[PDB]
Amino acid sequence: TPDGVAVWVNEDRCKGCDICVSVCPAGVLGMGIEKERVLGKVAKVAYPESCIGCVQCELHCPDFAIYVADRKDFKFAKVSKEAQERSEKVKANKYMLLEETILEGR
Amino acid sequence: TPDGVAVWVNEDRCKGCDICVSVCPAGVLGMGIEKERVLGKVAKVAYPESCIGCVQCELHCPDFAIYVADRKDFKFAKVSKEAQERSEKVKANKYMLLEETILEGR
Amino acid sequence: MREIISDGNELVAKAAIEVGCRFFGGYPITPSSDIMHAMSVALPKCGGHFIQMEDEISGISVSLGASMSGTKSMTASSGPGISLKVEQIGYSFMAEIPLVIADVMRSGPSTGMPTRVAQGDVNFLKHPIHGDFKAVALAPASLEEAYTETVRAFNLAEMLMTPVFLLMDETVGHMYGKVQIPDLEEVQKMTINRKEFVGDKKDYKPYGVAQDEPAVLNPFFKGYRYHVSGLHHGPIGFPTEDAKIGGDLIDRLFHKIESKQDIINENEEMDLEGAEIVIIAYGSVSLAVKEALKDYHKESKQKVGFFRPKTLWPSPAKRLKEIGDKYEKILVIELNKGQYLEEIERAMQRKVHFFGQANGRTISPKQIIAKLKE
Amino acid sequence: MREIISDGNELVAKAAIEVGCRFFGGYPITPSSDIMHAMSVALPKCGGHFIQMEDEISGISVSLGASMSGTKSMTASSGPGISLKVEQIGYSFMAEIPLVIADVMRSGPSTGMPTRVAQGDVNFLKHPIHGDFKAVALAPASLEEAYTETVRAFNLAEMLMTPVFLLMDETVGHMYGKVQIPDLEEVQKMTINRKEFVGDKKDYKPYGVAQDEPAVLNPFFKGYRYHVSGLHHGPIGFPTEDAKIGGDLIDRLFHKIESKQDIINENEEMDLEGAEIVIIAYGSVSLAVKEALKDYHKESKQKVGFFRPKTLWPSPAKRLKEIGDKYEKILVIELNKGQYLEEIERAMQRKVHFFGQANGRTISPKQIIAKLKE
Amino acid sequence: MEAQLRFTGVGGQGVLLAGEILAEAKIVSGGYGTKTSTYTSQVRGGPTKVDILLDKDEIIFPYAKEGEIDFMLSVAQISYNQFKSDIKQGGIVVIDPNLVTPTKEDEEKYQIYKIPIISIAKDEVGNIITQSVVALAITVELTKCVEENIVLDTMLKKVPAKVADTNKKAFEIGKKHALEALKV
Amino acid sequence: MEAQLRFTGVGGQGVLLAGEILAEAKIVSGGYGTKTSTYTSQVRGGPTKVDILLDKDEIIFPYAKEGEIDFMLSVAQISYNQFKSDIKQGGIVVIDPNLVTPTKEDEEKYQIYKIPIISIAKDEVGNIITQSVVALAITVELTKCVEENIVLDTMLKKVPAKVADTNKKAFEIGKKHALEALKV
Amino acid sequence: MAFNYDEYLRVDKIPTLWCWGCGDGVILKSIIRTIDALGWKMDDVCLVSGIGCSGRMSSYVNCNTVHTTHGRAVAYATGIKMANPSKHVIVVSGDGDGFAIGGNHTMHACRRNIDLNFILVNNFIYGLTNSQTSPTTPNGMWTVTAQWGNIDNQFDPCALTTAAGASFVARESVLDPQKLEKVLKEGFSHKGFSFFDVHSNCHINLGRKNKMGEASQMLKWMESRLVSKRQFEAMSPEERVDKFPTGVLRHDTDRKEYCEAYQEIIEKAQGKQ
Amino acid sequence: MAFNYDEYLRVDKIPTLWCWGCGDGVILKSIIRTIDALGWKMDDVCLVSGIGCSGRMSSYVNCNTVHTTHGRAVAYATGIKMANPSKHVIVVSGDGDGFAIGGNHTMHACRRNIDLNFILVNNFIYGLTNSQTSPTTPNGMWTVTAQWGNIDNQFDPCALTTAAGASFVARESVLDPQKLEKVLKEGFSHKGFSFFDVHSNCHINLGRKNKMGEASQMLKWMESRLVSKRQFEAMSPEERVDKFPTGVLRHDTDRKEYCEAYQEIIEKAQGKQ
Ligand SMILES: Cc1ncc(C[n+]2csc(CCOP(=O)(O)OP(=O)(O)O)c2C)c(N)n1
Ligand SMILES: Cc1ncc(C[n+]2csc(CCOP(=O)(O)OP(=O)(O)O)c2C)c(N)n1
Ligand code: SF4
Ligand code: SF4
Ligand code: SF4
Ligand code: SF4
Ligand code: SF4
Ligand code: SF4
Ligand SMILES: [Mg+2]
Repeated sequence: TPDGVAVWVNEDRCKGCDICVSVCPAGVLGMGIEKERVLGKVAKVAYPESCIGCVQCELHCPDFAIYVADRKDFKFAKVSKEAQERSEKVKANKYMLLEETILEGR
Repeated sequence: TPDGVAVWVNEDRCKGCDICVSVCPAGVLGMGIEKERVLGKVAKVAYPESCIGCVQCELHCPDFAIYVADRKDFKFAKVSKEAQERSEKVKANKYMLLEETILEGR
Repeated sequence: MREIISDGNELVAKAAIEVGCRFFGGYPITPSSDIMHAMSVALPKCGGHFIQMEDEISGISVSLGASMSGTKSMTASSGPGISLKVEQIGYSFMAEIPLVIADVMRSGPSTGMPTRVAQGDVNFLKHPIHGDFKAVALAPASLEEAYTETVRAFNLAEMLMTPVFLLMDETVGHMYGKVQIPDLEEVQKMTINRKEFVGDKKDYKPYGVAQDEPAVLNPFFKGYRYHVSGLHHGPIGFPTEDAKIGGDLIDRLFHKIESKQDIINENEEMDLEGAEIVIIAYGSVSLAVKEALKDYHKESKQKVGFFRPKTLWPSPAKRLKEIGDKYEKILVIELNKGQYLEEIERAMQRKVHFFGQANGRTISPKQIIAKLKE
Repeated sequence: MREIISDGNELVAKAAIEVGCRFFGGYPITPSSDIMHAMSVALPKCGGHFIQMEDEISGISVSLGASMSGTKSMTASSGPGISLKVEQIGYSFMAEIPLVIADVMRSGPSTGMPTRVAQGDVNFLKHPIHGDFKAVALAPASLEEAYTETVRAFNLAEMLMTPVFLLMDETVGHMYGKVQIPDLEEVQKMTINRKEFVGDKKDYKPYGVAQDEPAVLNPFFKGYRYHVSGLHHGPIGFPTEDAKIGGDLIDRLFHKIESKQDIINENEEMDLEGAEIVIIAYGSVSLAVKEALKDYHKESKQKVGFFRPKTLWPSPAKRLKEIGDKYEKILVIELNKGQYLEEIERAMQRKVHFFGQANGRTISPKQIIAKLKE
Repeated sequence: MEAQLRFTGVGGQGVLLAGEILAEAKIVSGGYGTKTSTYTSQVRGGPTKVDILLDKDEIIFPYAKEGEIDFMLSVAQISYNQFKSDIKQGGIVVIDPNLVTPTKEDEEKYQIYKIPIISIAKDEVGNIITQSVVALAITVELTKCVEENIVLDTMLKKVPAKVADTNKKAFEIGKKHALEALKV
Repeated sequence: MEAQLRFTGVGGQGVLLAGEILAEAKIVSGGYGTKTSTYTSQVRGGPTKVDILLDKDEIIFPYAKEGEIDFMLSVAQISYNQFKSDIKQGGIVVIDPNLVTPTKEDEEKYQIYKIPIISIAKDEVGNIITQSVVALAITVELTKCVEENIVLDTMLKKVPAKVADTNKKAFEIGKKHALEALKV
Repeated sequence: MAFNYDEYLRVDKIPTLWCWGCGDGVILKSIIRTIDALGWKMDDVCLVSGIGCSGRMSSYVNCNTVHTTHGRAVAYATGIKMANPSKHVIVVSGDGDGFAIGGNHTMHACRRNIDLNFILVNNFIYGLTNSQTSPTTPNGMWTVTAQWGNIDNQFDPCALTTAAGASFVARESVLDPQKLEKVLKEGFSHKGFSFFDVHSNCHINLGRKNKMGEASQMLKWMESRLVSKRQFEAMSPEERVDKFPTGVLRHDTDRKEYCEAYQEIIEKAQGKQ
Repeated sequence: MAFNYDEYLRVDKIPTLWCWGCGDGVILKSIIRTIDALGWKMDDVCLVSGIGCSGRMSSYVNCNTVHTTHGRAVAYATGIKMANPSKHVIVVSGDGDGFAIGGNHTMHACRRNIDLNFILVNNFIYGLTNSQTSPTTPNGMWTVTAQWGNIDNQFDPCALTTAAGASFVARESVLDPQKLEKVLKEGFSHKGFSFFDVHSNCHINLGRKNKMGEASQMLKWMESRLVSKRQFEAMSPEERVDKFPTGVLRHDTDRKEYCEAYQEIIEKAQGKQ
């Protein structure tokens, strides 16, 4: 559990099953193209600030690759309608992170 | 189908399972001792003139040993309470013919 | 003749269809699922019935039931699945119900390596059932043989009224290439159908045949009413426990197969004149051997022969004894721990050199050349 | 040395209970049902578990599961039931799970004559499973041996960690008489239990043994966690497909059985000095032979010897070869069409006389004397 | 050897049970005895038989030898038809006339006796289940292979106690009838 | 013999599907060809290989020989690290830089080429499934063992037509990239 | 059908062979009468039975008879029917058969709805092998493998088959042969898998050790156990202990037979494509 | 249990190996979390699983793991459990396993009520052997052995287990692991045969040929086909097509354990009589 981060993934295991990004209420993850590996698409966290205590992602990873920091040693943000709008917009793009998200490498 | 015989038993196919006597409303059948056979008892028709078209007995014999006449060629008797009394007092006698029936060997 | 480009399993299915098979049933299992997949599409083309049950016991029982009424049927399995059919095979041996069972070998024992090649089902199929048994087992060893051997197996099963095994191999099944097969007219004309007592009186004697021929069984629902069972039966089929009839039944069951030997087993002998060492082998192993003798013959001070039996059981002991007596150097090559070695050594009353490999890999005919140096 | 009046099945059950078996599971079938009846009443005596399953596959699977965790178990069946267990038996051979399987032989093939006696399950159990398999099988031939042979089978199964068959016979099973058996102290002293790894850390090496010793398996729920399977396994037990390990595992499995040959098989040899003929035989048929040899002393110029093996598999080929080389006339007596005669003929590199009978009856040793006249 | 006996009947009569009691009586007396039973796949009504071999020395072959069997007791015609040819010339045969009728050749060849065992069991004793105790009582009185007291004790310690006494009485009756069969 | 080819990859990719096409084309052209596929019990993500033998006479052994495989094409590291020992010294090896990173010893041993087949198939043509058609599109100029017309006809009579047109385009594209691979 | 039972019987085999009063001859008579009443011709009737105490029924009917191995009768019947999908085939088996060892076969036959006529003779034990414990033996009874009282629970063949997906499920007994014959007549004319659970009696092996050694005592015991469907449906949940409803329990009239759909597969699949 | 999944696992086998995203790791995580929640010590749990596509679960957990043959997992588990009637045993198998070939074993284990923890991983087809037809495969789909539409009907594992006599029947899915873990927690503490029907997804062999090639499409299809128990009970009989209730379905309380009864048999059998 790194200090200062809420949700982080392991790039050496994640395969790109499009399951973890399909359950996030806030839509803070996106499947970016990575041609170094076989499948070619890997999950990258884009908005760690908007992470909610919904452990669902780790509950929906059949690969043991994504982890979320605990409630005791970390503080999670609040629920906002902008988070839901962003989640639905990212979901409606075939689970690929939208281009403008790369405005700061998110 | 002999003449004037409402019901007759084949002595070479009977075994003595007591089922045939136990389902006779008119109290017509009775079991007689026969030391010449393995089970020692054989079914006998005692009062053929009181027979009723209740073919149930032939429906309950498992060894094809008892036969009843046919309605089209034979006229069957009627229902009387004396026959039912005889049937009850026969069932009370371990499905065997009572001693009084030995008045004429019927 | 006709030339096609295909693989072993589709060739086996095609030969089965051409010979006249119209019923198939089994439980799919790797690597023998290809035959089932081909048959499932091939059979509805000609109006046949393909049914898949929950396990192998039902898969062979439905085939036995369909072929009991006068229909051509076959079943296929691989390894462990065959171990689940041995209960019914004996039944088919006792009631004289024809059947053809294809067995695509893999790496035995139990699952182990389910994607390798092995020849461990020889001594197993020599005597798989309890009691007495006379096994008939073929052995395709080439792409061109998966068709003719299948036709011969069907003809033998119909002629002898006994279960017949087809010892296909993973290497032969999965290989791909160009094959040449006989034409339609001759294949159809060579077909042998089971004999039926037409007569005028009723059958009255389905099992009352001579001491050296199989029983005649008319199809069901045709007027002749007889009883079939797995017990020791009499002339009609009713079970009996008499000593004379019980002994005569098994005696006839053995004699009906051991007396037609001249038509049952074929074997290919090459370079047997003047040879010093024989490389007697069977099955897909020959696919390596035939190549090695092509390279060893380029430079050599001796000639090397080859004797490949195309029919494993019953064994051709009469020819094996003469071959062993004639020559001095023998070498048996197999893909197991010497299971067919036992029969070769029992014949010729002699001891021979052995070369085996039971790690799931092939022979790599360079090994044949290395071993021939001794 | 206590003596009791009983029959074969009661003696087998008593020996199994006194050795320390504490689990049973099977399916009822004539004539191997008396063992189940005795066990169902004798197992609650000592706190054991008896359970009758829905078939024979489950009957052997529950026994394998019980004996996998460290409990001495056994199973019993006859004829067709054994034909249903051959799937799991190979698993018990590959995972090295001890088990004792009693088989009361009856008249094969399939159902046939359920109330008769035959010896048709010899070649079947020589190699019952697919793939490679090394068989250990005993053969009781007397009422006094139904106890000691069961004790020896349990000891061998515990020492080698391999399934052991007990080829009991219907004649031996149903004969009723007075027998002598060893005292309880001697039986409890000679009992052999499986090895345990008391050492620290964890087992971690259940299959990491030398090339001539079996595996060391500790009871479940004790701290040592290991994974068991039927696939080709490495030192720990996880499946593997490497050529070296795969080829070494089967070699070790064969060598662990073919190296204890000095203590695995016994045989009884009588009148083998100055004998002109031998009447080599096995099983209940010997009960006739020993009678006939008692009457052929009346005027015979020639002397007849007798060599009866006590463990059918693996065969005593080393002694058989010398017996064949030393003596001129060999006679084989059996209750089938000669399926164990093949092994005797493979040994001795020779052809020998035979006298078989597969009609479901005994030998009536007058026939033995009539055959000895020749 | 000493004795070869054969008890035949119909499956479900219980006469055959009187056999192994004699075997155990001989075993306790200081000898050797063996029993072999031939049955059928039929639960009731089928022919059943038991052969018994009694010897002073070890018994090797369990089965009996055809053409030598000494004593035979039959209470059924179906079995007696099949299991009769094995009797040696001038043997002892016991039958009940109500259920078995022998041919003239059998009467000329054997020493047949007619005792209604089942009728004695049902009408004289009272319980038909004890018929075996009657049949055994005949055998000891005709073959005399085992002493009486050993047989009585072995029979007594092999039956439920609730009927023990009447069982003993049954034995007595059998002996009486056997002594009435020696009119010759 | 003429051609010994080894195509290696990860199960579920599709490159290995272009194996039997070359063998069929060679067989139709008058020669003989044999294909053997080595697959693992793993359905997806497992190393898979295809060995192809092409010659002018009858092929007896369907399996190849170590140290005699003329050509290798790998698009995965797992199978490359395993099945690289059978390549003859100074052989032809093809890989892709996005999925395979070879060692300097293999560079000295071989004449390895670097062509990103998967990227070309997915990005340029638009459909990634056609990658196999691209891969063999290079092999035609790699071993030069068969003319292009026969291969084109075999492709035409082995794919549904609904995409065959664009499939043909992919083939052409591969050819051009092949002509861009021979920088020497 | 009537006094003339010898037309559908092998008179040479008669008399039967069961014990002296086993409730199996009644079922044979009912089968014969039902076969004749529907107008079936004996040349088009095949009777396949498993091995057991009730398998002897396949050695008496004068038709094409098959005696299979233990628990495999349903598979042989399926093969025979699929080979000749225009004739009538009747399966007869016990409780130690396909509801004990062949449970998978019976369940799958119910699932795929093959046009069979399964008839299960229920005697609650393994009669042939001298009174073992059946999957339908009630707890507390004395068997040979449970000498202190059976503890294994009971099956519900009608409920089990209904859950499997059988199209016609009915239960009767040898107590009233007329109702049994009527229900057999109704079930045979159906066009799907028909299951008949017939409660027979085994007084020799089951009732001998349970104080029911006579046929009449066991028959009246089963009479007490059995109630009609309406009365059972009108009882309280606490009143339905060891109570079985008789009559036809399910007669679904909308099911596609397996052969009827495989014919469509043949027609639309490779019928010139 | 939590973010630390490596305490209960073997480090040398991770990562998983199934396809890339098969719904099998979720079941493993749920089992680990539930087994840790109860406070069970791993030195007492035996995990037995058969061959197939879901057997790999036996090769990852760090406990006494058993790999059995096809369809015999329940029998081996029964043997182990009665061998040591004081420890917890969990069985994991697929649809082609003991609900396809070993159906008799599952039905009889339900009948005799032995303390097992049978868990069925349902993916509707044969995942390992390249998409054959399963008894739970809906009709009209594409399989390698039925290229024109499946005709065999559907088994109902929950209904069949209820008919057999199971003491605890519950159904869940991988679409929501929290409720699955809660159901597992409720069912593991029971003292009878517990049946857990879990809906998994196989997009590589089912969805590729049925226009459902992506994991999301298959997951949303399964979500659409699944409704809660109360909601399902609130629908009309016609509307209840292709619907399955979710949650604990039967939790009958007063039943006698098989081992608890054999203990009394042992005590009163020969314990000095
Ligand atoms: C060839 C053969 N296989 C198996 C058996 C075992 N067997 C045959 S019938 C039977 C009892 C089954 O009884 P069930 O079918 O339930 O009804 P029943 O015949 O007692 O009326 C058994 C154990 C046998 N006797 N013969
Ligand atoms: C010994 C053995 N048995 C069976 C198979 C093939 N096989 C694997 S799964 C299966 C059907 C059962 O699979 P199922 O449990 O129904 O679903 P899955 O999770 O595998 O997709 C078969 C026949 C095999 N390769 N080896
Ligand atoms: S669920 Fe896990 S494996 Fe799947 S994409 Fe997300 S992080 Fe990767
Ligand atoms: S924990 Fe919740 S908010 Fe954070 S990434 Fe996962 S689903 Fe989104
Ligand atoms: S027909 Fe009726 S009255 Fe006549 S004997 Fe039969 S049961 Fe009695
Ligand atoms: S029912 Fe038939 S067999 Fe039974 S006693 Fe009456 S007549 Fe005889
Ligand atoms: S044993 Fe039972 S079921 Fe068998 S015939 Fe006798 S009474 Fe009928
Ligand atoms: S084949 Fe199907 S069930 Fe097996 S791992 Fe792949 S997706 Fe999962
Ligand atoms: Mg599955």
